Amino acid sequence: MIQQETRLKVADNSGAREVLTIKVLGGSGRKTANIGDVIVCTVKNATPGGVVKKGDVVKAVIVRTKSGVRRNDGSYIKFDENACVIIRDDKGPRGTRIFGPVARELREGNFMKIVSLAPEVL
Amino acid sequence: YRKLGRTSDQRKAMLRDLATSLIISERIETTEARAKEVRSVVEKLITLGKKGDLASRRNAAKTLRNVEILNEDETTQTALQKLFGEIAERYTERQGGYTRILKQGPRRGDGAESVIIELV
Amino acid sequence: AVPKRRTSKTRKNKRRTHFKISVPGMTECPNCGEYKLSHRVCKNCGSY
Amino acid sequence: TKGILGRKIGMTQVFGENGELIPVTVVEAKENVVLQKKTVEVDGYNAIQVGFEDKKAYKKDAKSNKYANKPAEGHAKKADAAPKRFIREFRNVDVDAYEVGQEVSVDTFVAGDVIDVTGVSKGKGFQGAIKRHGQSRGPMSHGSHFHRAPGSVGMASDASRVFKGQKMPGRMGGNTVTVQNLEVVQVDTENKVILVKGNVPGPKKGLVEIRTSIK
Amino acid sequence: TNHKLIEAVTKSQLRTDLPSFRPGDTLRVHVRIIEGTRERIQVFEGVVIKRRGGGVSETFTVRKISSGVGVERTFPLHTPKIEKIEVKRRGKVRRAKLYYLRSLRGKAARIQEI
RNA sequence: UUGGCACCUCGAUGUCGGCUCAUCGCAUCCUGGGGCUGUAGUCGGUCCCAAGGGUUGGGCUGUUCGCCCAUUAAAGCGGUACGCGAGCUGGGUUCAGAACGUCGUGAGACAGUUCGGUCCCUAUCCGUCGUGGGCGUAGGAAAUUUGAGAGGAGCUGUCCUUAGUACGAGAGGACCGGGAUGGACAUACCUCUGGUGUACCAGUUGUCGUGCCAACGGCAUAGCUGGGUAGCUAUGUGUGGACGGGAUAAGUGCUGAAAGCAUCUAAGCAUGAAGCCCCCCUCAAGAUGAGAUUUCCCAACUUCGGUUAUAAGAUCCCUCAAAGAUGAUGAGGUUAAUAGGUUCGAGGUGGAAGCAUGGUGACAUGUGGAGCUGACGAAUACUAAUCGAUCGAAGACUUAAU
Ligand SMILES: [Mg+2]
Repeated sequence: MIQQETRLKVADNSGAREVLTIKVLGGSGRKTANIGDVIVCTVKNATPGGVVKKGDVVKAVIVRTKSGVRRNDGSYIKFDENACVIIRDDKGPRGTRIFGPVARELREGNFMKIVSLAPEVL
Repeated sequence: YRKLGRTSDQRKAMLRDLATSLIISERIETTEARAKEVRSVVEKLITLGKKGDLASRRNAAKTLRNVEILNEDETTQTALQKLFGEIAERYTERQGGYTRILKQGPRRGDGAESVIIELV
Repeated sequence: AVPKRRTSKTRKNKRRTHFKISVPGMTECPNCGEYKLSHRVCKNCGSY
Repeated sequence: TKGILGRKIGMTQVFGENGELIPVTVVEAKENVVLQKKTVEVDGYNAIQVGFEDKKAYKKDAKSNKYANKPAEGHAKKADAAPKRFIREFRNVDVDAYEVGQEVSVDTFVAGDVIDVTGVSKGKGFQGAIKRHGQSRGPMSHGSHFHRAPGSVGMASDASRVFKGQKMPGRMGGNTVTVQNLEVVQVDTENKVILVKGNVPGPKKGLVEIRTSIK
Repeated sequence: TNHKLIEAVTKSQLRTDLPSFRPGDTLRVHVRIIEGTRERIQVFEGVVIKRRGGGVSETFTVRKISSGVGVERTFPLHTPKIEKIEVKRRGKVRRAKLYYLRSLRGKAARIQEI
């Protein structure tokens, strides 16, 4: 359950280490977002170098929240930390080296470049 | 379960006091709600007394008060001893019940329903 | 917060038409013949 | 078409084919009997009156609803059936398909039917504005003395009154509620149980009416 | 009967091939994933952290450290999408629910066999 | 709106913002339907019909306003004492303190700033939201109902297909028709995920106690800590706004004269909107117009009922919860499973006490998924619903069919 002013760790090598969510896209009154939802955010901490610099306003897709998702069979998956990946407006990543486990629910949203580039899809 | 107009600790203390007093006297006068609530407590005590084993005695000591009864012939014994030595014997063949409630009219200082709760 | 007018005698006696007590739920005691509260002990005799 | 009366047992879960969690409500529908046939020429409209459960027979000096009184026994003896605790009637059914005294059986429904279930919702008693009507609450700090009150009840001297239906505190729950487009998951003829998908209004052991979806 | 109806209705979808395990054992769960192509099996190996109210509604949870990020996966006990549950090793704990493992990393979260 | 006037109010009609809760208008922000276009299509522009629903979250200011950041189908404009302080706040403003600039010889002053500065009230009436009693509804009752009327809902995005077939130097790129999924909102519910869970299980600190060891009890926020049943719950699970008819608005017409032509109009006949009526949900015969159906009860005195007391049915009183502020509602009162107890479980906790063994000891292992266990499931009259009382019909006239 990611809302605005929520801090998130970024799980790629794009350049951004942390972001804060300005808005959850998808509709008027939309308040929270889970894995597979896209947010607009401002990067708060960045690595020296990389394509994304501190202060940029960027799109990102949520991977592995700690609120977790229910599946149709009644199985739930939860994670240790909220995470996100900066996307290039074609649902494609900016980084090249996605880190950390990734939920399988991203395969539906056509984030196949993110899903294939993750060490573990669950 | 009822609250009896009393906090949790005060209600626990009051219920175990009322249980011990019914055991000592075999019949007491109290309010209807308090009797309806002490019925269960004292009856579970008699259930523990009917088992008679040491763990059950150690468990019934959790609820009874350290009260002393003077029998006849200057015989003296605790409430625990009366529970496990005379009242358990009285109800070895009975499989529940153990208490009876007789409603009496309202008392004067309030309109409270006074009742007699006895042993059976 | 405060009454705007008096309450007339008519209005007052209308409001207190349901301010009453009922007769006790009493029954003759089978053993002693005196009235008692149903489901209570007969205080004159002490039975049942 | 094809309604029935039953009582709610509780909720559970079943695994469908391909294995999906299907939350279900267990409804026990037993001794359903047609007690009357309302007809246009006699009543002005067609319906079937269905009795459900089983009262005990009339007795002298009964003190509760457990025993049928003489009016109810005579009514249920005009058809050949025992007195029933819940009596409803159904308009969506075809009266000619039914016969007085017959037994509305559980397998009139088949898995995959789409149904409407009517119950009386769970009671809540005297409840305030924010729970009874979903209203937001005032600030809990910043010197606020407005926490769970209803807001203004109107305007100023234009109006000089409170309009009807202001959403003020009162007795919540206990209303007739119909949930629409639920589907039966399976029928158990020996246990006389319909498994409906999802949840239905009312407390456990209440009364539910299942009938064919009007949509 | 008005009481067994929950159990009577739900009995047919209770599995009897599940082994016995308790909170604290590391087990491997074989789950049937149906991708777009086929029904390959995938294994979730982790420590049981809790398990819940019985019947078909029974649920258990297994925790693992995937790539430095703790992943918790909870299953219905009788879900037909579990092919097989292997108790890989037994564990000595003193709680029914092992929520305290969520704060620990590394050697802090070790459990003795048997 | 800024004003003008001085008509109500100075033996008081609290003035700005915000919060809470709305309600109405339409000169319509979106969505629905159209005409014209310098409308090729997607985009627009302007005007017409339409008030059903909808109409964002932040940064800065006391701010309304405004600018900005991100969204959105859209972020509409106004009235309701610039709606709402006996509903809330109190940042601005308008007492007493102090200070700056400035003016004054001065006391002091400024709608110039700046820091600080008591927001009272137990609801009588109408009104409103919920709940009871009385009488009526021409006998007395139990249940099932019709629906005169009334309220509620009414929003909308994106993707795929048609289809890149449709306009087309190109760039771009469908109308309609067909599917699939969301956002917000509303309802019901606790199986699942969680929250709580003060008479559930366990660990632990200090101190006092039950003589002592061991085991337990009190108190320290429930002493604290880790879990947690029922109930109650959302952030969790389902479902809903689906169709589809009738009449219309703007509009488009067909036939057709006034006016041997033309003409949607005069006569006549079509078609046409998220709007109107119905459809869907809920309430409802105090609907004094008091309705309907099925069933139950049916005498014996009268000295003429202005009649007892009883039937059918209720209640008092008592055990309770799926219900409840209290009435009420519903489950039951011995020809009985209503509550307690007892027994058996489910779930929870996680391995009792006592012994035995090992260790110097803290402890560990075994006996043994042990012991305990509010509310959930079942059985069982052991305890309490043991005696009894009260209320409750005999069916009015007239007329017509009979
Ligand atoms: Mg005055």
